[PDB]
Amino acid sequence: GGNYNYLYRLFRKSNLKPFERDISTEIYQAGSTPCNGVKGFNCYFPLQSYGFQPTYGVGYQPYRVVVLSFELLHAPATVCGPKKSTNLVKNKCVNFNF
Amino acid sequence: STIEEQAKTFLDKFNHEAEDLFYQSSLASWNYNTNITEENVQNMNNAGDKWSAFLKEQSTLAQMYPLQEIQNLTVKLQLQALQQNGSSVLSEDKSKRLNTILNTMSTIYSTGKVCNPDNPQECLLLEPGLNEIMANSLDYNERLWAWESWRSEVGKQLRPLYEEYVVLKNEMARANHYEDYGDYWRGDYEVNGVDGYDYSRGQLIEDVEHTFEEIKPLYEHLHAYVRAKLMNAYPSYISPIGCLPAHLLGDMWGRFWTNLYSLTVPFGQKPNIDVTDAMVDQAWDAQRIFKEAEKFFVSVGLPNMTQGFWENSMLTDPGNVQKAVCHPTAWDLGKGDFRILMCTKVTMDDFLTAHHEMGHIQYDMAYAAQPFLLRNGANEGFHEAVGEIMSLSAATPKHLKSIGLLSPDFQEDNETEINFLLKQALTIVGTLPFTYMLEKWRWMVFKGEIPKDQWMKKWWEMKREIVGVVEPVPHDETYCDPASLFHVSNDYSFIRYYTRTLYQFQFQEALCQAAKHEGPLHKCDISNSTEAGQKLFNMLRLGKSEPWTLALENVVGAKNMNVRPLLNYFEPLFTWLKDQNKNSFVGWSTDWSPYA
Repeated sequence: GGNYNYLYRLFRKSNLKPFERDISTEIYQAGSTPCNGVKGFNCYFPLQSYGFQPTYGVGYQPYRVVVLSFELLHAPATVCGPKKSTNLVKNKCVNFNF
Repeated sequence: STIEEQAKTFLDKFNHEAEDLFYQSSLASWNYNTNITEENVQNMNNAGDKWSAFLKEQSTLAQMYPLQEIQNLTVKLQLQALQQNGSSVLSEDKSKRLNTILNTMSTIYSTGKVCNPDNPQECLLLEPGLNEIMANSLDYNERLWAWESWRSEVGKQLRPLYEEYVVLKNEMARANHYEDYGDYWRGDYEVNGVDGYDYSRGQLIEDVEHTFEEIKPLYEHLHAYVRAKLMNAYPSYISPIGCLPAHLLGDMWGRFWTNLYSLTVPFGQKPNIDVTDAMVDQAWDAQRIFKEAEKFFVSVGLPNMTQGFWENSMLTDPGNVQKAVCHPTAWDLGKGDFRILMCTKVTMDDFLTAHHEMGHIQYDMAYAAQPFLLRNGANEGFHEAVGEIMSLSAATPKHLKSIGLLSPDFQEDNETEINFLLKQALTIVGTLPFTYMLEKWRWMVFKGEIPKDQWMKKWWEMKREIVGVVEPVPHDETYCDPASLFHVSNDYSFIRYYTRTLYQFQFQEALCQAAKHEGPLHKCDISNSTEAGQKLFNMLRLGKSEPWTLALENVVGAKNMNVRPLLNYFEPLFTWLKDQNKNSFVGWSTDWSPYA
């Protein structure tokens, strides 16, 4: 029936800064006449809800996007991953990295 | 303050809601068509007028915008498209009666009932039956009786309604700053943008006459041949000095001459190309037809149809109570939804219909990058031309041979080519004069040049002068023959079916020019020619984004709609007719009548 729970900002005076989230719901004023929180001659709602449906074609379907942004502040590292290790072979002169 | 920059926000706001609203309304209509049942009626209607309930304010809001200084061509075009008020310019008391009269003519024209005087309890309609009475019959009395009954019981009551419809429509046009409603039909075939491509509404009237005088000798020769065949079939009924009647053309109005093909076969020994039995022997189902239609489109360079068309769209066999309409249509619901509604069978006619529907669907997705208001053709004659191009190029015997449907050892000769050419001509070239005559008569009666009393006599005189058809029965002013036609009372433009044909051969010729082929125009195929894939796409990827004058420049050499390839497509037919109708005088005399 159209999933209207996902919203996107359509009108804003200026663009977003990097890694900035804005949840303002002020009635956008495209023209010069101020509006007291209502739509009208040149005032429109910044947020619009999607109408996603399963019959929508490729490119119009809902798409889950996750962005992993790594930060490397001078503090000691905490997010480190794979610790792949070899097998334990003994009784042979070998070099090791315990 | 500025108006140009604040119109973009309004355009985006309108388009965002229009996209999903039109998608939902089209989905409701598609559900109703796919499922003929009550449950899918009201909801569909609940969408339909609702879209109208949304189309008025966006039209109403398009009056505060002074569209006379915006320098953005696309934005100005969108604002002009949104600025047309439609029928909201006249008074409500006249608007309601206009709607009522339109509804009543639509209902009356579709409920024509004529009963035979000897058997007054058997009335028929425009549904097959009365249509079948003369569609396939060899008679002169029953055909004339059906013609007279239809034009007396359906052609009488529509005349008073059309009388006030003409004046009300002209007054609406004047309210829309149109001196006549022919200009309203010619508004789309006009651009006021880039210099050097300018066109005017009055240019069409003179240009159509300019492009109609070069096919008169061929039409006269074909008319003489048809008249001679009628003499060979109907002795002492068609005058060699005169011409053929109206009901003997093959259709009640002479729109198509296909019914007379059997009576005008040049060489009956050579049969027409038929591979339907071969298709049955090869076990070709609807899926095989639909996948074979795809190879032709993909061998030129066009993309493949996306997933969901095979799943969401109905394909074949509605079967039980789950009733669906069998009328082949292509529906672009928006937001990436394209569907087909047709009933497939094992027939070359069905193969051509599938190719036509695929051409329409490809043209529709071609301009998908355009916004909601610009996903339309430049004129009404581009969709049909694109659809008919692929039907034209799939009718070649070479194509059937290469797809494993015709014998590779085939021995096709000039005789069968001429037979197929005449069969095609009886459908294509035999309808241009009638469409011309109907459009010209409608334009000149909307202009008001003639008085009210000079309506039928002038129509019949121009029919004898142009088409070369005499009156089967005398006609007085109380009758109305044009009103007894589908696209005369439903407010449908009839020039749409003319210019498209003028494009088709042109396009085909240009496509043939981009086909690496030598010989006749009919035999050349666009298959196995990738170079023509992008060139045609130049007109496919534009739509309403660019004017038709500019659109007709990336495929054809000249942007003018000059009908060059019509005289060369039927070149073997023309040179055979030159060697056939030597003993029969060509033309017609407008003094002889069947009744006197």
